[PDB]
Amino acid sequence: STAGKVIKCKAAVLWEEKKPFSIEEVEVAPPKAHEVRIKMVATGICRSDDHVVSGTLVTPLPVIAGHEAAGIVESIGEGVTTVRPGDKVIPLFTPQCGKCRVCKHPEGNFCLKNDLSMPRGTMQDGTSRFTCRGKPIHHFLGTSTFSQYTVVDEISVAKIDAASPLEKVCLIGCGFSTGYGSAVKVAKVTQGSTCAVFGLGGVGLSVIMGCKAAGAARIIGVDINKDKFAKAKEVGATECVNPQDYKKPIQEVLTEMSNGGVDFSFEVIGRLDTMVTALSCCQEAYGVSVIVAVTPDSQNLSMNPMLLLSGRTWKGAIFGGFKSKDSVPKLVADFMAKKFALDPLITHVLPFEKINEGFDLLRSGESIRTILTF
Amino acid sequence: STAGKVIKCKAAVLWEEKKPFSIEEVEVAPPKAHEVRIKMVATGICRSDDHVVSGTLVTPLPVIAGHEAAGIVESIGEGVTTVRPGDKVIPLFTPQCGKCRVCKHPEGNFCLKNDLSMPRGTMQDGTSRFTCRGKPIHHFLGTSTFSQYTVVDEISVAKIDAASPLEKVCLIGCGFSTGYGSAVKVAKVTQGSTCAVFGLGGVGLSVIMGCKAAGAARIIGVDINKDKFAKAKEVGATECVNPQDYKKPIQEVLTEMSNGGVDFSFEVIGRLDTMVTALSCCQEAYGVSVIVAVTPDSQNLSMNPMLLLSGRTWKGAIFGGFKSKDSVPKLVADFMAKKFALDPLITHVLPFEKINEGFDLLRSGESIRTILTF
Ligand SMILES: [Zn+2]
Ligand SMILES: [Zn+2]
Ligand SMILES: [Zn+2]
Ligand SMILES: [Zn+2]
Repeated sequence: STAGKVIKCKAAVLWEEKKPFSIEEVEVAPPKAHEVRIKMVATGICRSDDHVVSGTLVTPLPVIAGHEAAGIVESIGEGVTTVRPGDKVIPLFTPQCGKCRVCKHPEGNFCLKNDLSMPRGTMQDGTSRFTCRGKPIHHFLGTSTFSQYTVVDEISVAKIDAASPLEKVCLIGCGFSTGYGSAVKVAKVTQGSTCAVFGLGGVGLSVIMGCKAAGAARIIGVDINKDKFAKAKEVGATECVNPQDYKKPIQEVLTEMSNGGVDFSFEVIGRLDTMVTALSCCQEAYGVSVIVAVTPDSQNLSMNPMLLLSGRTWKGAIFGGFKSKDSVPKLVADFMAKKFALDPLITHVLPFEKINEGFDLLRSGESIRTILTF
Repeated sequence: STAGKVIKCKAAVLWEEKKPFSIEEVEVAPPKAHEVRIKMVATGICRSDDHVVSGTLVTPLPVIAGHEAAGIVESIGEGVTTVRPGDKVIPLFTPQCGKCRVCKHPEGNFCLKNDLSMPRGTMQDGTSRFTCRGKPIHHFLGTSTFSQYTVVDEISVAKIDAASPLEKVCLIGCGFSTGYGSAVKVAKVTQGSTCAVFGLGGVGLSVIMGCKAAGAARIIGVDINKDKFAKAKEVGATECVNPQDYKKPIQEVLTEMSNGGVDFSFEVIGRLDTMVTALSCCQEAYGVSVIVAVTPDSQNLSMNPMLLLSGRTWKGAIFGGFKSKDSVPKLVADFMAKKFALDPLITHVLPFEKINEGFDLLRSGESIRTILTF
């Protein structure tokens, strides 16, 4: 009744930069070969989506943003073997084609088929499945979750547990996995270790959860906003420090606190100065610092290579270093097995149509995570 | 006949900055508890020693420099158990006390007992064993190899094969191990991988040897001086590239050559701009770049954290990441077992008294490595 034909539905369309999202009636074309049309159930509002709005993250416009979500497959194109109609799925903004050098590399996850490096805003075949009043609308990171229905390439979708709560597990689409993975996959936090987390937002909390799951003895939360501390401690933080409370530089305070420097530090703010501070606070001989965020309007940080010569390791990653398709299902399984809680991260839930309001909450910073429901 | 009493000998003393080395008659006091007096046999002239001269590497003056050497133990102080009189040894500028957090850490080697971070220019007990005309002379990195005899703390000396050629294995004291280790221990080069080595001096060649021993399929030597290419190829380089031959930036050339970016890159020059270039040329998703050198007159490099967010790893190390005392003996064993050749690195051999001449060769750059013999 719906398969093989165009679907008329609503979607949040961004027509121009620095403009509010426009709830428009759009036409979502049927999935071609190796494609998957998905009926959205829930989608999170991530800072990256906002970067598209402010023109910070350059991608073709008009566009249907959104990359953190979960839904139900309504139909599949010819050749699709990984998912079936009715399956609960999560779109992967970072694809896993499984064929490129990166997918075949044991340490890589940034699939060369990504639309992040040089954004085209289309399906893998160079075209779009979206039209508004006969006018073509671009895709976003092969996901475009700000729509009641979306069409994604098979390499950009993962089948998850059929009994999982999509209003919660949608965070696995970006926020949670990014933070959690930075701790568990990128840094590879060891038991009894001391960790320092800069920035206690949603991703920051997820990093803490990862350090906790990894068995870190100490997890020091760092944030200039004291209101973020309670949640941080609730999710795993042993201590919380505010740089504004001190007269001496924060890396100095952290070095003293950890008697020589922390084992693992994470920068989850995307600020040039704290990235350097995060690196500097980890132990000089074996300290590991992970870059979990950087603003799209790329500016250069200033740093002394001496910090690295002593023995430190500096590394970053997208999607917490997780090979998307392989990891997402297992992360949902862990959530289903009660291995971790996602509720502490959800601070607001609004119906999809109030998308602009959800962004006001994001921009104001009073929201850890707003989830849009369909 | 010599043990327990002061030894009168010659040493190259640096009285002031930017001054030539002064061959002076000095008094080397007998080794106290857990100390070792060594009769020097050979010592290399490393750029770091020159940094002491130009005041770049700040350490107390007057001083007896030199940290890359090999010799014979003439006597030991009470409590010494690792070496005995007559033993062939190599002083360790990077100590291995085996007790501090770093020594006990599986990834650390920069022993907290080092005199590099905050130079005191003395023995571990805060005093000196050197006097020239009744005037106290400082030590250097717990080694001071520019003397016919030196006294070092037990944690700063390693016993090596009694049949090894000290005129050659002395390179294990710094140069060779630093380069070799950066490839074999820090970067952990894998078989069939593609490597890029910036700077083809002694340490640069040693990195190549490490990549070769690690089974790298491609080892691209990079240097603006073509005269360094032959030796590079001789030791393992598959290709040699000169940045002055090209119109486009070098990281671009290297990215194209390696079809997407190299697996491992090493900066062995100590230049802020090439460090960034070296990082940028390794693959974005799983590339590893190693900082093998940085000038003591620390200046900040400028870099975009985006290079790291994609998945790259940036790391540096001292003494090639080798836990000094444990590694040195095994490296000599490997040399003795013919696992690698040290001769290609030795370009000049001069008697100890012509030390200043050896530095002229170093400063002019016409020398890969000058070895001083006693
Ligand atoms: Zn996101
Ligand atoms: Zn791929
Ligand atoms: Zn040296
Ligand atoms: Zn130690």
